[PDB]
Amino acid sequence: RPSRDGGCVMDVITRRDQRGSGQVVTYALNTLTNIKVQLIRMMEGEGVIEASDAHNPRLLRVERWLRDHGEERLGRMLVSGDDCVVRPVDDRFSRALYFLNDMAKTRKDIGEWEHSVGFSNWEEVPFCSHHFHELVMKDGRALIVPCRDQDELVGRARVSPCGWSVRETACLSKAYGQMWLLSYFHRRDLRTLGLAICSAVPIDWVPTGRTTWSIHASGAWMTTEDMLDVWNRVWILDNPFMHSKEKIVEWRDVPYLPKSHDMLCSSLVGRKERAEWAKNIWGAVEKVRKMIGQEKFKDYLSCMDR
Amino acid sequence: RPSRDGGCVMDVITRRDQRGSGQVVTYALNTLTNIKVQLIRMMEGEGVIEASDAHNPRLLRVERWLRDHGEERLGRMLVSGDDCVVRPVDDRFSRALYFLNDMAKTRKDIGEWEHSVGFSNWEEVPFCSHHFHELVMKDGRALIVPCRDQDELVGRARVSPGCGWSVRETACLSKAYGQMWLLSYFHRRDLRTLGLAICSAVPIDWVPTGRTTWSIHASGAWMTTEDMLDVWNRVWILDNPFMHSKEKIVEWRDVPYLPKSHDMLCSLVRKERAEWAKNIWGAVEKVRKMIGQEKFKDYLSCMD
Ligand SMILES: [Zn+2]
Ligand SMILES: [Zn+2]
Repeated sequence: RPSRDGGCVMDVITRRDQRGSGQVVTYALNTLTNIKVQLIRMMEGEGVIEASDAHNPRLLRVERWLRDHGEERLGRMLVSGDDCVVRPVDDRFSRALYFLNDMAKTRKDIGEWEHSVGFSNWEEVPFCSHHFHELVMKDGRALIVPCRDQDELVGRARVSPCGWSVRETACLSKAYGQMWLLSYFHRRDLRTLGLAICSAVPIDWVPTGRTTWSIHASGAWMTTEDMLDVWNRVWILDNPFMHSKEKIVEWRDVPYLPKSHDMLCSSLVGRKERAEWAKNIWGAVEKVRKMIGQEKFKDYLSCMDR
Repeated sequence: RPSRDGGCVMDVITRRDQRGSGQVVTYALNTLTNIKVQLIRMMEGEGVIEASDAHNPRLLRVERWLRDHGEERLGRMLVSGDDCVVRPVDDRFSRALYFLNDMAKTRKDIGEWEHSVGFSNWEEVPFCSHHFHELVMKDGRALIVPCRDQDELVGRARVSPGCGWSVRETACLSKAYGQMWLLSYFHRRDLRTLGLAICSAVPIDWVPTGRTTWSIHASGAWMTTEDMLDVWNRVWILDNPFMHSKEKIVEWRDVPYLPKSHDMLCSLVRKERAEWAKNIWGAVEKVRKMIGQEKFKDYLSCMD
C-alpha cells in the first residue's frame, strides 16, 4: 500500500474464508468444490431438492439420488477449477438458481435470478478460454482443435515480462510462436506469424518464458525439436483419439479452419492490412535477424509453398 | 579371357614397363615424373636443350637451368598425376615437341608434331575435368568455383553400380550425388534445383553412401547428414584460406549463380527445363512415396 511519505508500507491483514489463489492445491480443491456446487444445482433442477430444504433439508432424498445417479451425473460435466461445462438431464437446470445463489456462486454478467442461457452446439460451448472446432484433414482423419480470439493471443505475446536483452526477448517470442503452431495452426494469421517468428529466431535458441497460465498447457513447444515433429507427436502419435497413426509430412497437409470461421474469430484475413502484412513479412523477419546477429537461421515461412 | 567352352579362363602374364593403376603410389609417382616431363619440355622450348641433346646431352646446361631457375619454374605449373597446366616463360613451348615425343608422352587429339594450342584466359583452361570461373557474391566477396559439363555431371549420377540393389541404397547414393553438386556446382541453376530436390526426396536420417567421383581432389565433405549450407559455409568461407572475411552466409538465396549465359553455354535453363523445373515437386512426391514413411524436409522451397 502506498505510504503518505513517498515510499511504500506493507499491511498485515487476516481473514477466514476465500481461497488464496496461489495455494499448492487451489486447482484441485476448486475442482472438487465446484463439482459439488454443480452436482447440487443438478439436484435442484431435477426436483430432488427445493427452496424448502434450505430450512429443514430432506437429507435421505439427496443420499438416494447420489446412490442411484451420482456416478452418471458425474460423467455429464467437464470441470476444471472454477470453469465447468454441464450437460444436465433437461433444461430445468436454467431456472435452478436457488441453491446456486445461496452458496454464493453468483453467475457472471447476468441477473441474479435471470435464467441461464445454454447451447445446443458443442462447438459453441466455451471452456478454459477456448472453443473447439472439428477439422477434417486432407486424408480424412478428424481433428478437434482449440480456438481463441486471435487478437487476444497476439496481444499477450506483445507484452514483455524491462532488463530483457534482445536474446531473452527473442527466446520468449519463439515460445509463443512454437505454441501457436501446436494449438492454433488452423488460424492462417497465426501459422504465418509463428512460422515467421521461428524463421527469425536462431535454430538453437531454446525457448523460455510463460506463454499460458492454463493447467492444460502441454508446454510441449518449449523444445528446440522440429515443430512439425512435435505436431505429429501430440496430434497423431500420442493422441488417443487417432486410430490411424500415419504421420503428416508437410505443413501444407495440416488443415485450417474454414475461412469464414477464421475472419469471425477476429482474423485479419480479408483486409488490405493482412494482405499487405503477409506480403512484406520477410522484410520484418530479416530485420529481426540483422537485429540478432550472426547466428544460425532456417527458413520455415517458405514451406507454405511460398 | 572368355573360354571356348561356355565359361572363362584367367591368364597369368608378365611385362616390364607401364604403371599398375592400383599401386599404392601411382598418384605420387605419376605426379613426380610428370613434373619432370614438363620441366624437361619447358627446357626444350626455352633453348636449354635441342634435339641434338638426345645423342650428345649438354648436361651442364640443364644443371645450370635447374640451379638458376628450377624453383621458379616449379611454380609455373600445376601437376596432378598425369594432368598439368603449364605457364611457360613464353610461347616457344607450343612447338617444343621433341623429347615430349621421345619420352613417349604423346599428346591426345593432336598430330605428333603439330603445335600445341594454348589459352590466354585462365578461366578457359581445363584442369582435373573442370574449368574454373570467378564469381562475385552480393556482399562483394569473390569465389572461384569449379565447373564441369552438366550432362556429364548428371549422367554419371544417373547410373548405378548394379541390380540386386535396394530402394534405400539407391536413394542413399542419390543423396551423395545431390549433396556433392550443392557443394561444388551450386552455381549452376539446374544442378542447384536438382540437388535440392534430391535432398527433399530422400530421408533426413539416411546417411549418404557410395562414390560420387574418383578425383584425388574430392573433399568427400558431402557424405554427411549435416546441413548442406552448414558445410558450404565451412568449405567456402570458414576453412577457405583465400577468404579474408568470414561472415557466414545465411541462406541459399545468397549463394551466387554463374552468369546466365555461361550456364546455358556449358550444357538447360530451353523450353523443357521450364516444364521440368515447374513440375519437379511432383517428382519429389513420387520418390517419397516409393521410400515410404520417413522424415522428409523441403529444401526446394528455400529457393524463391
Ligand atoms: Zn474459433
Ligand atoms: Zn563453366
